[PDB]
Amino acid sequence: NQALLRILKETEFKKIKVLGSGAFGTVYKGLWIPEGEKVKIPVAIKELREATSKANKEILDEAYVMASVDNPHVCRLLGICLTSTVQLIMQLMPFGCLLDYVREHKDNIGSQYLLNWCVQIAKGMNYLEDRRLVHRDLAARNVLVKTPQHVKITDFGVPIKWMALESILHRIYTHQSDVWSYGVTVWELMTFGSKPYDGIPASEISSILEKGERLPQPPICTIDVYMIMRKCWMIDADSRPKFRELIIEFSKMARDPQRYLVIQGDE
Ligand SMILES: *CCC(=O)Nc1cc(-c2c[nH]c3ncnc(Nc4ccc(CN5C(=O)c6ccccc6C5=O)cc4)c23)ccc1OCCO
Repeated sequence: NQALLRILKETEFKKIKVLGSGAFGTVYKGLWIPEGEKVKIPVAIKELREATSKANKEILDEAYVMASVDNPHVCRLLGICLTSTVQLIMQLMPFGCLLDYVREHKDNIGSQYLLNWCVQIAKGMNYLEDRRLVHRDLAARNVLVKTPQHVKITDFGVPIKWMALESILHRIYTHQSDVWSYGVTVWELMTFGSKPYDGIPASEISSILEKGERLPQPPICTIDVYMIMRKCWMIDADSRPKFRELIIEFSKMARDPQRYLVIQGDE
């Protein structure tokens, strides 16, 4: 349905505070105040940087897809405002991005939380695959925390250190290159937000991968968890797991979390 996407008037939303900013734009915490309603809805508003040159119809075409996603672990576009800039409106995710959440809360994050996040991210990615949507930038920074045990993928619709080798070398992006990025994302979570290949120039990463080197086993990970991660980083894209398999395997591990992760204080 085109009814799934609200075209917002400028009076219908208000930017109140800054949530974050970067080269691509600024995200604000604000309020959606729909006309003819009696409510004020907390939202996040991303204002993209103004472009010197796509056409409004093509933008709306893409926005409709983002408004059509229907899965508890993928963000949905609630509204759009087209002016000199593109502004994207979606529900506020009050706990912020998962990367910063895990860094801030590391001393209080247990194994069942970690494995549940892995399940949820795999479910959202499997949904994108069912919709034939390749993400291209999955990373812990692009998972948002609605509540501590409800997360959602965002930032879809160059991150060399998350990229599959065939994306770096040949600009090939597929669901299987997203699986590589998923493995790096899991590595970020299991290290409580460490930086992959910290301090290594982006242009050196392909030679690391070519030589057969990979991100190291996080101390908390048992062999079965690290083996899943390593399988996501096979050179042969079709030898990597599928997201539907990752759901099954991490769901199994989340049923016995102390078997699969050994966290600070475990015996
Ligand atoms: C990890 C560092 C970080 O990202 N910080 C950071 C957090 C936020 C942030 C905090 N709470 C938020 N709630 C909701 N949304 C955002 N951010 C956000 C991201 C993307 C978009 C644009 N957008 C959509 O609207 C949409 C809809 C469907 C599918 C995909 C998308 C989509 O990508 C809007 C809002 C929250 C904001 C900014 C932050 O810092 C950024 C620079 O590090």
